[PDB]
Amino acid sequence: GPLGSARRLYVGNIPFGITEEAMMDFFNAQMRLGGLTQAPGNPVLAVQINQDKNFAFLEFRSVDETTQAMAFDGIIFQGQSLKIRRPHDYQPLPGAHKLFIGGLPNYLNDDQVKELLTSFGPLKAFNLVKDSATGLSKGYAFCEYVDINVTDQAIAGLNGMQLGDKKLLVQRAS
Amino acid sequence: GPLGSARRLYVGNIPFGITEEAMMDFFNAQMRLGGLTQAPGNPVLAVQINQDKNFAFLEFRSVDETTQAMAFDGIIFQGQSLKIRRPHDYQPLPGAHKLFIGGLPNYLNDDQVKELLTSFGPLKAFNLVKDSATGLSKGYAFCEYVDINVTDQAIAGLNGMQLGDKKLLVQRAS
Repeated sequence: GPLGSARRLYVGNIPFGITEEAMMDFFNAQMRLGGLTQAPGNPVLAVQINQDKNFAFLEFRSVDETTQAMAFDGIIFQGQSLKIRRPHDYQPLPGAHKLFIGGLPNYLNDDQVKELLTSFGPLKAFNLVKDSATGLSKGYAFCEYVDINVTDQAIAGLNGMQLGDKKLLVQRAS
Repeated sequence: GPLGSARRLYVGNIPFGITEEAMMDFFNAQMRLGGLTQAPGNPVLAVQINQDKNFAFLEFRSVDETTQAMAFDGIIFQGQSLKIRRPHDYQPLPGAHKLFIGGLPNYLNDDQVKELLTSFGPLKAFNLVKDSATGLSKGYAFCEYVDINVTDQAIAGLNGMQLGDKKLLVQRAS
């Protein structure tokens, strides 16, 4: 990062003995049949396989086609459900998935509020808004998860839900 | 892995006094004549004959050409009809007996984990998963036994075993 790894994807649980050629042919055919290709020709340019640990990396011709291909997570290939993920070194830009948390009791401190949020997964940023003159909470906070796929799980699990006599609001910041 | 048996065929009812070179020439010529080859050259790499019991094994260069040679069941060699079959340890579904081993103590290394496994018999494949950055065990492994009939003995013996502070999970990887 910040701009590395934008045209590669991790593929796990690949079928044993599968060749780089056959995997490339499979993925290129699915892109066409599923309507995910954005131009004539093949979106996947190359495949690299680690046979010992049963995983591959796909290399795409474009940034947007790499993003679209994530919709194939779970697809069954020769009896195996494939695990499709971003590369470890891929990171979205800072603040891309920032969340606003509203309707918190104002007597709770930072760590007590962080407890509710980290139950869904680790955070890479957090701030509980306070009155700087007195140090007292204003009842709302901002955060961002390390895994951006947890963002929607947190929204689903906490938005519109009861917390005391208050209802929580959890939504994307803006 | 288990694809060694996917490149061999059993041949019964062989005529008296036949040599390994003569049988190798016969099968290469049949494959070329039928158009059952997928590249230039000779598909049969080697032949082993048991004289006392009138059978041989053929070893092939590829998985698909081996499957093609199955069509020669009943073929006539030196006046006699040959019986062509798969080896008794052929695996129709490859990877079916690969095991996942989870819940390992994180300080155990490759040879230590293998010693736990090889009490049930010799292995044909093994790997312990480690973090690439630190070289440190992630606490799970995969393996395959040389004799596939030992697989369920190992699961029954190891699965749920208390191993120091942790409980082992041993199951087919799928």
